Amino acid sequence: MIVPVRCFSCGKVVGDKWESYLNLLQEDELDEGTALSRLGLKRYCCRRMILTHVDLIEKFLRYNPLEKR
Amino acid sequence: PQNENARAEALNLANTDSQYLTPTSGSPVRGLIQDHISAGVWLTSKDSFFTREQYQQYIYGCIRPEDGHTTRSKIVTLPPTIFKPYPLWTGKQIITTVLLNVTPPDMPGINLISKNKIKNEYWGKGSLENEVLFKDGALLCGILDKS
Amino acid sequence: NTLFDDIFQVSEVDPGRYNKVCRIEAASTTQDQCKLTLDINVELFPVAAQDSLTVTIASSLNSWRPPQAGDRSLADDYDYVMYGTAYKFEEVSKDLIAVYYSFGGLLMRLEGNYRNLNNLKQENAYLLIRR
Amino acid sequence: KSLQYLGSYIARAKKLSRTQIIFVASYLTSWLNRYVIEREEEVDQRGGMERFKHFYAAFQALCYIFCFRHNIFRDTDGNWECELDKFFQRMVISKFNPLKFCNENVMLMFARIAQQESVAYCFSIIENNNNERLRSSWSLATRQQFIDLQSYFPYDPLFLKNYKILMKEYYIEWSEA
Amino acid sequence: PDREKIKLLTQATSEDGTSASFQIVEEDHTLGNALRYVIMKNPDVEFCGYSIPHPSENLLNIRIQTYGETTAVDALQKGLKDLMDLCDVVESKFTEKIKSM
Amino acid sequence: WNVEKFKKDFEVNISSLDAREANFDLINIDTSIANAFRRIMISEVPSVAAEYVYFFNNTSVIQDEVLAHRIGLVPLKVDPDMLTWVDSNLPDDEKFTDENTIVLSLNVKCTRNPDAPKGSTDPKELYNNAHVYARDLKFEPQGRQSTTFADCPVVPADPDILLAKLRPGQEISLKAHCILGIGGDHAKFSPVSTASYRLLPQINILQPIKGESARRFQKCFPPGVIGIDEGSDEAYVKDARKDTVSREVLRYEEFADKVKLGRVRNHFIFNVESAGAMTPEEIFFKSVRILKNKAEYLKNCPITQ
Ligand SMILES: [Zn+2]
Repeated sequence: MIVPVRCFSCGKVVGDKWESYLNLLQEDELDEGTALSRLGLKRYCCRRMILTHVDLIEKFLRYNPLEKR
Repeated sequence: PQNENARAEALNLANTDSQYLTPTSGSPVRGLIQDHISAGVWLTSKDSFFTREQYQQYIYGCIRPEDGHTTRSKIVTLPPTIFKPYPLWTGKQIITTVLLNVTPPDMPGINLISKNKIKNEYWGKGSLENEVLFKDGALLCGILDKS
Repeated sequence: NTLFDDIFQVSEVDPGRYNKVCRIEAASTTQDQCKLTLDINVELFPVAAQDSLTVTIASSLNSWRPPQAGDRSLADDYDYVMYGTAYKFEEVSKDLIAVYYSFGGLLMRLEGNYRNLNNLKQENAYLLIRR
Repeated sequence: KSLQYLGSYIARAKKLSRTQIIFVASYLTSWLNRYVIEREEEVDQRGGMERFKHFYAAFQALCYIFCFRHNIFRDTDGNWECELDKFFQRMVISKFNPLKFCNENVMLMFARIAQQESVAYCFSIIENNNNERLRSSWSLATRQQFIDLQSYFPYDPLFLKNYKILMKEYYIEWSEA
Repeated sequence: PDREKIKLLTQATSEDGTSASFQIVEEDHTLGNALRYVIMKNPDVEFCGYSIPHPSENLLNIRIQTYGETTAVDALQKGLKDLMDLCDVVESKFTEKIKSM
Repeated sequence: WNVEKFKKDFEVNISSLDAREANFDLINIDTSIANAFRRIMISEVPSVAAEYVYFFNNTSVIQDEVLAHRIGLVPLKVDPDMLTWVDSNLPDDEKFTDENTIVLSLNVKCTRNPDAPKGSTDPKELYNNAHVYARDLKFEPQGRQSTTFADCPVVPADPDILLAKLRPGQEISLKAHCILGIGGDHAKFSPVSTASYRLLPQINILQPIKGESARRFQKCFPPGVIGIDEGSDEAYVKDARKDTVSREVLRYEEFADKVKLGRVRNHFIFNVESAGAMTPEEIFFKSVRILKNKAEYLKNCPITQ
């Protein structure tokens, strides 16, 4: 749903890396493997976490029962 | 079961242990499968050698002498196959050692001439590894198999 | 005491499908009728064709435990030593005989004249090889 | 259990006569002397020290009895009834090694008192015993019930207000002994 | 003290005590393998191995047999001591290299 | 063997040390012991992490237990030596003390932003406090801690960890108790973003290989591993330490005959990354110490029959 905090296998913090990773792909126009490297994700353990994350939460958030649409 | 008559029956009549042979044709129903067959072909291969340290460790890891099979209250081992330049035991010795520690001591070792599923050609010229030979409880030739 | 020795010359060294063991075929240099087949941990004792190996079978060396301070035995005189069992004897002809040894699975077949192999019994035995 | 009862009773029951007590001591040392004479040979043989529960049980009771009533076992001369001086030592040094297997608190108190009375010297045997311990074997599956059974004394003081007062005429508190 | 940690398995320990089996609670391969490595360096040890009955009971079984100079319990103690000393050597070496780095 | 013989032969090489990761070799040590350190570093070196989370309110889209879980994964920059262990046999009142526990609070409400640049997608300008970060965990000192931790406030090691997201009207309100624990119990306590080793490469060539074979052979290993010498024109090994052991050589038929691939066999190349609380070297030291105490604690326990 939202970025996981740690990599499942490494233990390495990964949750501070989602918003920046998107900005790398978007703004700096890098490919995925270059951007992952720039964020320090070396082990394929860790590259997998950010490479394949689906920010499904951003869908959930569009249904907010506490505001007049 | 809730009373001693039923206990006695479940431990002596319907218990797993007897039921090695089926009553249909009188053949085995219990055996090892998959990993254990593949493992056996490898462990009992002529290419298989073990140092004193490894040999003793394989033995103790599988014997569980702290059981009802106090056939001795001391684990027995064989002398190594290769004495010099370096003490080495073969895989076939691990098997002989196993049987030696779990069969009755007041009773001669098993004698079997059998065959396995792998043709001699697969090992190379002059091989006899298809022939399974147990003499006095020792595996002297052949690998162990699904058969 | 010693039961058999001879100098053999190696014909073939076949690694089969293994990579630590080789099957050796070798003939005696002293008897025209004496030949040998032997599995050897060639990682511990490399052998090539045309090598000449001295091969000794002995009943004892003058139970096993790691070498200690100042242990001396027949093994000292050789490069490669194995312990094993004789498990089959056979008549090959009116004159010649073959004995079969197993060293935890590594097999030896020694064929020779029935007088040349007189001392070999169906017991355990040590095998000693030196280059 | 009886042996615990027996020892607790002799110790506590105020209305007992000197001779009824000596009677129980005379029974116990007698029964004990026989045990050691007929059985010590079985210790270095096959089995464990549990084979001798009953020995320790009786030796406990007798030791316990000596704690509460040692002042009685000195006859007019100043000699010991039942040769307690010579007797205790013999058991203490025996192969059963009572000191190791009986209740710890009694064996300790007996040591203290026995030593004080020139009756026996156990304290080195105790030292040896719990040294060998840090570094004569008994399962402990069943070794505990015994330690449990040897800890209970059915006539240790009462805690019921009235009954206590009523018992006083019939009771020897430790402070009294 | 703590009496529940290590116990003798008296049904596989000989009369002379030159052979014995111990069951240690709360220990797996970590200590077991390291301890048998150390023990086997003791020249009076004739046999030693460890095993783990089951991955689900935290138990470690060590077997020691000696050639008769020391008891099995002795070998366990020398092994344990040897192991402690061995760690010291490592700690000290590592320290020096960090300093010198 | 002998402990002195070991001392003379054992050796350490420190390739790179840093505040987060260490790369170093242990040379001439037995695999059983290298493995011990490795296991211990991952699973038995204590750390501080959130264990109990007390919610007073959470009307976000993320469920309590899940939120609690992530907070537990946040690596707290706390020296575990500054804390004592909790005794889990006491009631809750007695259980948590100023030597036991660290308290974190979290208190966010999301409101709508009036001054949003009309036609905006960014939730920073659309909403106030839409995004909740680990840095938003406030450290609330208890008792003596106002003093003890005055020189080192409790801060997550990775401030920018995304913890939750909200929309107008939703609030989160929680206190967390953070205590000592070990990785073997739960991985949130593991102090590593991983400690592991590899055995050192040994590439030994079984006969000279030169000319066009040398160039070919050289390309089966990463850049810099295999050198081609000028003069003999034959290939030689520059540094095995850069090799990844892909076994690529063994594919090409012409070479599979002429190379054995091995290790300098005990020789362990360790790589230790810290989750952020302690330095690598501290974590490795602590493990070498932990192993020694196991041996020491055991030597001093009486063997019960
Ligand atoms: Zn990862």
